[PDB]
Amino acid sequence: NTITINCVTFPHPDTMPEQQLLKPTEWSYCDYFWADKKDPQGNGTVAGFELLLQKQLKGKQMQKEMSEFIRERIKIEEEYAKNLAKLSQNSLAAQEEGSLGEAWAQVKKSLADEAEVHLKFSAKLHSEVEKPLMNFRENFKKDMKKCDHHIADLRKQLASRYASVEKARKALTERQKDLEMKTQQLEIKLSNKTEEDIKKARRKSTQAGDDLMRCVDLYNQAQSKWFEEMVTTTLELERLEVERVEMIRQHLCQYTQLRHETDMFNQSTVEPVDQLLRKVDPAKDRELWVREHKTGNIRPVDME
Amino acid sequence: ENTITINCVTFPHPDTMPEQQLLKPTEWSYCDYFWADKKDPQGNGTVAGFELLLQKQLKGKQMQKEMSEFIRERIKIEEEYAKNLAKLSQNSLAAQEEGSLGEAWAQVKKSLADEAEVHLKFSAKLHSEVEKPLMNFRENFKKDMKKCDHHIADLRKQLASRYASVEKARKALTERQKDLEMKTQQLEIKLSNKTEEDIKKARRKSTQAGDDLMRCVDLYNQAQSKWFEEMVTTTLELERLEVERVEMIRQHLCQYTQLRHETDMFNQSTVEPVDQLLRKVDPAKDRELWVREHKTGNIRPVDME
Repeated sequence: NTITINCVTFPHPDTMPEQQLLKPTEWSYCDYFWADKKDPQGNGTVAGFELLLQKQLKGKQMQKEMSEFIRERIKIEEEYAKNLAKLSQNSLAAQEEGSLGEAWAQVKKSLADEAEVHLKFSAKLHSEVEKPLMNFRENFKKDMKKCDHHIADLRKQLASRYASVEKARKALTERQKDLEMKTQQLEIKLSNKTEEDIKKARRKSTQAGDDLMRCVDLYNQAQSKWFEEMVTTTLELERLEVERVEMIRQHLCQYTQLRHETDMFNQSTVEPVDQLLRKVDPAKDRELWVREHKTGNIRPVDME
Repeated sequence: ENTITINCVTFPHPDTMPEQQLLKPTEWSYCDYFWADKKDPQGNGTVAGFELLLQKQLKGKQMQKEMSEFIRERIKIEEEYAKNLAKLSQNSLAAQEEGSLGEAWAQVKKSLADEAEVHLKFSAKLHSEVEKPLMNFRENFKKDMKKCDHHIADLRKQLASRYASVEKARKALTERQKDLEMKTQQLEIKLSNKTEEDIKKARRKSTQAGDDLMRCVDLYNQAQSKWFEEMVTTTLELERLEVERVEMIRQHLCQYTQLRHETDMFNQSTVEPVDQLLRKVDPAKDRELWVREHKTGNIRPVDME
């Protein structure tokens, strides 16, 4: 008829009529985690809900690790900027003069500019990617545990109710036996003091049957409460996982855009050097130099 | 005395000053402004203008060397950057993220390696097209100038020698003149028979000394003219060399600029695949992938009995 596994009742075996999915054909949490998972390695049994929770937790661990990756990237960029900046301060070939000297100086200064660009890049990574990836929903900690214990407690109630039901089944079958006995005693010899006990047996028996019906009802109520809770919570988990994926995609797109625009900014720093390289004139340089270093403008002549 | 001699080279006195026009009277050329020696701003020492030109050449070579080394530093930096980027690209952080999100993440990591390739290639091209050409330009120039130095220097030595002779000759002249001018006095006070022949000897040797002077002056002027023409051609050569130096340096710095540009373009192009996969991320499909593998069963509970 039906079957009970871990205090929960399912159809049996069956090739039964029914059953349409709750959300076709999304692979929803609310449709595929009713049975409990028996680990095949022999470490106990857990509700499917536990699988959902572990999946969520793992998701958060993942976004943490991503954040860490970005932190490492930031560190690399800072070292790069550091080196570029120090090299920009280098005094190599500083005594080169003229428009050539100007262009060279501008090359070094351009190095400084690149360094600043990459530093700001790393800062933007920090504010707009690393911290958001990390600091996303810090408060899942005991909250999700709370949810867990909630569902678990509902399962507790279910188990209790099942126990009560089984007890009722015992009492019922027992009383039935007692009545079917005492009616045989009425078949052998009433009497009249024996008879009202035969009536009382019927009383207590039917009473026990009503007790059974009651216990079964309360069981079904417990399972239905557990059911509705299961549904709402699992859908909540589905939504949360989806939006996790969404925010991560968003911030990775952020990373890509920052990379792109940072490389544009970086490329734009050699243009000043280019402007000066075009203005380089060997003749003008030479004349400037001769103007500052001449020994005199008189030519030799013959003696006497 | 209408000329003046400083450091064995003869210039007008000035006067006042004559005039004389420049060889290249619109340019501030090497051939017009480095005949005189530069006076030490303190002592009684001088150095030739030509030496100033030579020193300028040497400085030029030193400077292209230093630029080359600067580029070496840049190469080292880029290489360290590339190394770090490569190692981080190999990191296994969040490797257990699965589905299209996991794949997009994987490409995020790989793009770092791609950047590494770009920057490494950048540094390599810096080495090939910028550093080495700067360093290896005119390798024997150090000695090519040294030889050049000796050339002009040797001429100047000769000039000095000639000048010395001239001065020596003047000594001999002034002496002989006096020797004559003072033997006529001996005849003026106590004339005798040997003194006349001593005046004859004196006059002879005197005119001879004068002829020696004239000759020495001629050879001096000859030496100075040789020094002059050679000086001119050589200074024009150094002018040309400095020009071609500046031009090659400009060329290779432009090369540097080009490498910068294309390196930043290549670098920018590495996030495009990441973008492409990032657009393909689907939460629903991901979920389907996971649930298909982790479902416990799709049968719902029912009522007892």
